[PDB]
Amino acid sequence: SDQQLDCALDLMRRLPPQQIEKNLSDLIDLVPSLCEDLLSSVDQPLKIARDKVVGKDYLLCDYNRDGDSYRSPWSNKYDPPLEDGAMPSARLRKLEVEANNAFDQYRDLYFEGGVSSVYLWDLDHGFAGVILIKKAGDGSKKIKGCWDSIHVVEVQEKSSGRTAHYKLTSTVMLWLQTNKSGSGTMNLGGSLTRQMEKDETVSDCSPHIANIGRLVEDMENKIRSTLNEIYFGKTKDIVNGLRSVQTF
Amino acid sequence: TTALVCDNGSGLVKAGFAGDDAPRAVFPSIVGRPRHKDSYVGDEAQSKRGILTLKYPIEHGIITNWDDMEKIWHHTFYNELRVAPEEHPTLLTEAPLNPKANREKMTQIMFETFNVPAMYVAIQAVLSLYASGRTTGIVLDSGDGVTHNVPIYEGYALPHAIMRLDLAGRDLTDYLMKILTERGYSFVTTAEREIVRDIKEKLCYVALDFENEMATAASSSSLEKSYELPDGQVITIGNERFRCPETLFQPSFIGMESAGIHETTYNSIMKCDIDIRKDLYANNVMSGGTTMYPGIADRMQKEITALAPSTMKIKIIAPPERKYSVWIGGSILASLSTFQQMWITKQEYDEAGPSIV
Amino acid sequence: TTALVCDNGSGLVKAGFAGDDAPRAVFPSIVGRPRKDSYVGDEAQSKRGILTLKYPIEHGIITNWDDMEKIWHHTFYNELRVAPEEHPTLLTEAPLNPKANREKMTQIMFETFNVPAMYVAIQAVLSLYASGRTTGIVLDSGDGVTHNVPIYEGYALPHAIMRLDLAGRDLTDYLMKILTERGYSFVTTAEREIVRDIKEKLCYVALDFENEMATAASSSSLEKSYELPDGQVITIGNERFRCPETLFQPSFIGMESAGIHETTYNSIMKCDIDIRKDLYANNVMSGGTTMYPGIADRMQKEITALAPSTMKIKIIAPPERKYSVWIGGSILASLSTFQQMWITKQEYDEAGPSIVHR
Amino acid sequence: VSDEEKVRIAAKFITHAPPGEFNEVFNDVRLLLNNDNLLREGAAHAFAQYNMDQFTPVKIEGYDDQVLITEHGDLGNSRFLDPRNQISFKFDHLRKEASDPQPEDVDGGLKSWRESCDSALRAYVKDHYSNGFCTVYAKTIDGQQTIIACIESHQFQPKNFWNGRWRSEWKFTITPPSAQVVGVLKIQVHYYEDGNVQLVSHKDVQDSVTVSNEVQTTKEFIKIIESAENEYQTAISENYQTMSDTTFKALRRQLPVTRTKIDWNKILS
Amino acid sequence: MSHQTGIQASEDVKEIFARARNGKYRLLKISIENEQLVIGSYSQPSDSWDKDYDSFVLPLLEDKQPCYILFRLDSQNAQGYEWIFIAWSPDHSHVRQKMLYAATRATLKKEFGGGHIKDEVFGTVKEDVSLHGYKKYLLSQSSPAPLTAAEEELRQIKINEVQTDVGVDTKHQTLQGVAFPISREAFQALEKLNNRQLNYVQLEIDIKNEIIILANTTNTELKDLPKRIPKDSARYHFFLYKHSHEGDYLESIVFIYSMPGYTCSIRERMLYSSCKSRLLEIVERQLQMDVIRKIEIDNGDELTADFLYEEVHPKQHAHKQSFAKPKGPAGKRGIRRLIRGP
Ligand SMILES: Nc1ncnc2c1ncn2[C@@H]1O[C@H](COP(=O)(O)OP(=O)(O)O)[C@@H](O)[C@H]1O
Ligand SMILES: Nc1ncnc2c1ncn2[C@@H]1O[C@H](COP(=O)(O)OP(=O)(O)O)[C@@H](O)[C@H]1O
Ligand SMILES: [Ca+2]
Ligand SMILES: [Ca+2]
Repeated sequence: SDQQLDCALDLMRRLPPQQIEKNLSDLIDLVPSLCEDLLSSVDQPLKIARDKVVGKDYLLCDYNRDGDSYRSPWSNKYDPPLEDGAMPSARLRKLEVEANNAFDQYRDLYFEGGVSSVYLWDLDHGFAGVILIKKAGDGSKKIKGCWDSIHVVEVQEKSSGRTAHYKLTSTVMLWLQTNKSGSGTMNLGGSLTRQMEKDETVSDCSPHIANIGRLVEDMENKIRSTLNEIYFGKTKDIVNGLRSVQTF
Repeated sequence: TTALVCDNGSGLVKAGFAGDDAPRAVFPSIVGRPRHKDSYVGDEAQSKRGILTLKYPIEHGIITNWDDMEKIWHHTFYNELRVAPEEHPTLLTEAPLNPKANREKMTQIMFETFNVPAMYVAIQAVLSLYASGRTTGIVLDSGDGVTHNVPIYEGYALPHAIMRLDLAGRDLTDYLMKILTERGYSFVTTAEREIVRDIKEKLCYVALDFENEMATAASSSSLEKSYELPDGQVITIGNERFRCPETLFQPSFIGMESAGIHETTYNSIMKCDIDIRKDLYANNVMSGGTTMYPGIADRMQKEITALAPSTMKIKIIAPPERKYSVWIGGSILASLSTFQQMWITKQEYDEAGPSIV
Repeated sequence: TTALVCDNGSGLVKAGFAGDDAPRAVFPSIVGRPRKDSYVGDEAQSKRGILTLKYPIEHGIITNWDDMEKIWHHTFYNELRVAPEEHPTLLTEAPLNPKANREKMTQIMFETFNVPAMYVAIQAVLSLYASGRTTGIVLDSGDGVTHNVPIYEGYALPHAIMRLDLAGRDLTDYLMKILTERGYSFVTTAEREIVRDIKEKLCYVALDFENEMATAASSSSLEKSYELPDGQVITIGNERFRCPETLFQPSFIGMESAGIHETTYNSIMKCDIDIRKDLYANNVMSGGTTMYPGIADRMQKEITALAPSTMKIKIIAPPERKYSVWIGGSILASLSTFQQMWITKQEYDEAGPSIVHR
Repeated sequence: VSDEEKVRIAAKFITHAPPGEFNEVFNDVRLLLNNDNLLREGAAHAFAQYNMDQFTPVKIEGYDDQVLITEHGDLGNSRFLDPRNQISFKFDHLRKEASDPQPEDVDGGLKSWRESCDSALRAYVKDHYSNGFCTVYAKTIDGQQTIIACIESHQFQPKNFWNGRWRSEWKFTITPPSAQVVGVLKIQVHYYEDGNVQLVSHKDVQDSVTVSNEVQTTKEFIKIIESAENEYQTAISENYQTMSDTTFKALRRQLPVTRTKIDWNKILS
Repeated sequence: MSHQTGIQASEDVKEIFARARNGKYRLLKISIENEQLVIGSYSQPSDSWDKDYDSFVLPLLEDKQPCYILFRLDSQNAQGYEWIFIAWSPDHSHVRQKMLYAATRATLKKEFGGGHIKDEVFGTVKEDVSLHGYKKYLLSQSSPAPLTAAEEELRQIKINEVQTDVGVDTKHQTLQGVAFPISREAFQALEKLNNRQLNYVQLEIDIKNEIIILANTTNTELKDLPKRIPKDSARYHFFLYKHSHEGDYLESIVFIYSMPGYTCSIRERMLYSSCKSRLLEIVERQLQMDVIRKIEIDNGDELTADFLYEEVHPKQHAHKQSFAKPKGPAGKRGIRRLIRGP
């Protein structure tokens, strides 16, 4: 029911985002009727699989999923294997390997670690894609943390190739935890979802992965800035509103 | 007796007499002490820079070097304004989020060493806003060494929403030096920095669209201007006219981890309560010299409209006089008879104590 | 077949073949035309008074393209004696070399000289890699320009690069001045060459300048003797540690700029904060005029003076450094596995002028 | 899909409701179950526990100040205790309302220590809390006299989309010539304008107080509370900075090490 | 990918890397040989990483031959076990070897997987890469980083600024008000408005005589209100907005600061902004006038009935509209399921 779906979405809005997967599991348990509809409207933390063919790690979402088997961008084959799960269009797989390498460079320059994946697919005309980044924290007890990025881009490619209209919905799930002597424990974390629309010049010098990469980079810089300067800043201000060091 | 207005700028001090339409004297806020002729302050320190060593007491807007700032005020009073401080009341300007200890020490210097008959300290951004004709709005103050986003609702600045950007005209001048030198010219000496600052002020401008104007720079010599040097040798300035102030919107050009002024205005508005944002968006007043690039108001309107809700009405107010509006408003206030009654007289400083201001 | 590497310096071109241990040909990168259209190199220097001399790679960047073409043609056909159509050519480029400049030298290798394959390396990165390092700060002090290049995992940090326009040519021109002031005359071109030889054989950087000057004023200990081509012995002493001292006091030649120690400190402190401690311990010298005795020991002193007392500071001065840029390039171009990385004529023909960076 | 597990799912959602958002997540779980009796029966203790864990302040008619609902104030039958005025009341958890105030004698006979601590603490709260309340209990747990000071402060701005709460609990036992002071401080902030961000923080403090008489020991105890809480809050404000520039930096950079936004055409070849 | 030799990995090292990511080995030694990256000596874990290190690593380090050493710590991360990547390049080696081993470092690192390496050590002497040296590398991470003098002045500004941020001052967040005398005529008109005798009072400032005077009191209804706001001068307005809000009728007064634009001198629009604080003080404190809204318009035509109603009684926040995601993979075959993992 629509009203129960709105309630489910609000309840997700209010609950802490550190434990989204437990919350989603129990929420589908409460009303299993709306499992699918809810899963479309909510984003989950990305999961890391190992590709045994190549020996390294790829990311899991609902676009590299056919049935209960997940395709790897690196071997192009599903785990566990499948007789005929849908596979990328012939032109599109080469763009996928290109974009995977490109966003791997992006990932190493900004994150200095973690794993990344890109899965694209044909539309009516033009195409769509997902860019998934998963970085963990290894600093210490004082630096526990996790960053998850899901970028869903749709490129309604105009037939001429002169210009392409790009849409992208970006979503960040992150949480930091500090464990210092002075501040005690601090679990500062949230989720933001912002979307940009823009059509930029496509050329042989600037293909789709160029324009899309610039879009993803700009949006991530903006979301991380907005997270730190507005949300975390506002929570800091609220704390000092609650209590004052200086006597009144 | 007429009063003194002193704008303690990050790079440029602006002093004059109350009621004037423009500062009687403007000079760089540098102190020059022999490296290792006691003291030389202002244009003198620039003149004899080799023998001297440079110090920037207000480089970021907050006074950190009191011994040198006292010299700067001595230069202001005695050498530029040519007046006796004891016989002239003095309005000083305050940086946004100036500490209380800072203002108390400023007051103390004025009363105990310069013996001013009375003095008052006013916030820069609020003076500019008031001079712009409103008491609610968000101010962008971009000077020499600091840029501030200051939201004000009904006369009160909201300190939580105040944003500091450490990029301004100094950095823009240096980046222009760099990109000209990369073009093939040579601007690496201080004398050449002065010339390049003039090139900036007279030939730079903010592009409405950056990528389109890069394309138009490649396409034609339409956006190319010429600047004659003191040598008489003429140089051609190309896209670098607008690539330079573009650093205000993309700090990564000068290699800076920060947001562009549009993004910081947006952040500063969002640090405010939802009820007042409608009034902040529709009252963007710009102040300070680094906001004089032709085409920044339209650029900022475009960018902020992009960052804002569709419904929202955004207005950018760029007064023609903004380069000195801070001082100007101050002058006007200090010219009023009723105003100086509120100022703290010298006699009131000692029995009440330094805590009054 | 064989490939060749070409280091285009602010004053000296170093050319030769990949796999060689050193550049086979080293000639001045000067072009001269009257007031054949021109001579190039050693030819053009001898005829200094009658001609007008122009440096194409003034301060590492190719300013004048016609003269650069004449220098390159001189390299292949006279100094090296090879057919460009039958050899892949690696070229070096300076720090902050603009993108259009790169495109153009690619053009010329393919359009004008019809080279089969080519590659453009960064001098600072080759010099760093040749020391076994991928992160460090390179001091590249050559003929006409000196650079401070911080490099992290093989990538220069563009906003921290520093560029002094005082270098070896200036040091020769200043040693010449003070030698004149002693009573000597070094007016003709041969005598100018002699002054270069004196600089390169007998000059040295002092540990403390004032103490060394006071020593020289009271003693005859620091006076090495030099022999002229006729056989006359001239004695120079005080000058040996005052000529390269200009690298640390640029006021000697009138420049307002800071010394190479101050520019290393500034360049390190313009980098990201995480990187700085590593940059202090990986200071690599990679120029011709980093060959003076004592310059490494002096750099250690000045930088530890400028830097926090906690800091560990190391200056690496490879004995092979004078031609490291070339040596590096050689080792790279001499690799079968490096053959694939070359762009090729056919690929450039299809791609166009902007293929190089990519 | 056991209904007995459905109610504990619903209860778990509720005990994790952000401060100032109890009614909202409650209405949500109520419309999801749509088994109102099943929810009222099977989640009653969850409501009570949420109220006692969040230090809900409540006003009793005719009584200045408000009283905190804590585990220490529990008396059974959904009735709680106001120790300051020596009464007790029926307290409805769902609507959080106070009814049936009746005087109730509490034995144990340590009134002066509780009264000294309550005076001093409620004076302190006015100095350091804009909207703070405090409740001081005195008990004899395991045969030893213990004072439990509780402090609550909160701001709910649902229109501006943020709520925030501060809980403080400080226990010390009357034993001469010295006694152990334990404290736990918790802050929770929810900001959900166009996303969801939470700050959850807590800190445990151990100190030592020197007990003699009421007047002096309460002063030293309040000094301990004051300095420790100020230190916690100052450390949080500084931590925001250290995280913004250093801890966050680990997860993702503001710019890569080159300080240059990366060129995409260069990589793609 | 910066100036890479192009030396790739022998398939043997691909195999051994695949096995090393299963925690199989304590140590891989990688050397370059005949244009190829190849294994040298691999070892299996015996004791703790602490105790293996000094005996497993140091004797594999040749005096004048660079090499790569991957050492498996007993820590772990998301990808799996965590490694130390040590780059051995003694500076007395032959420059050919130094070049190859420096210009294949990044390629090997990417070949192994950047996620599995938590520390990269570069040593030229044994003291740099011994166990003691690795401990000191970690300690050097625990060291404070070198800042410039300007970099630290800005931090001082930051911390004192954060103290100012949390302070409770308010007085020095404005410039103090300017008190121009109000005229007896203007004061009396404000009084007659507060007692609902008039419905409009227009105040104007005498800039020369520095007093605020009464300009107007004309009968003004909602439709005629725009005709009250001049086009050439700034002014103060008090107006009786008679309106209907949510079923009940209110007579409520609005204060309007009208300021047309650069038609006003900086002197005029400065004084008008500076006198508002004190004027409204006199109005609300001395006459107990209930002013429900303070509006700042620049043109009188802005004052539609909808405008006045929207400024006085504001609407709820309009929530952001969203465009829809792509259609997704076509013929996906499968109900969406959670990827949860215990
Ligand atoms: N017409 C102009 N166009 C662009 N920039 C300017 C112009 N005039 C001055 N500037 C820049 O503004 C700076 C000083 O502005 P100002 O606001 O007085 O600084 P401060 O706030 O430090 O007093 C100068 O460094 C100069 O680079
Ligand atoms: N042994 C030496 N001592 C001092 N200077 C030297 C020595 N050998 C060469 N030089 C100087 O190095 C300079 C050229 O070095 P190089 O790195 O080739 O310059 P560029 O980088 O411009 O090609 C010349 O000025 C030369 O005098
Ligand atoms: Ca200023
Ligand atoms: Ca060179």
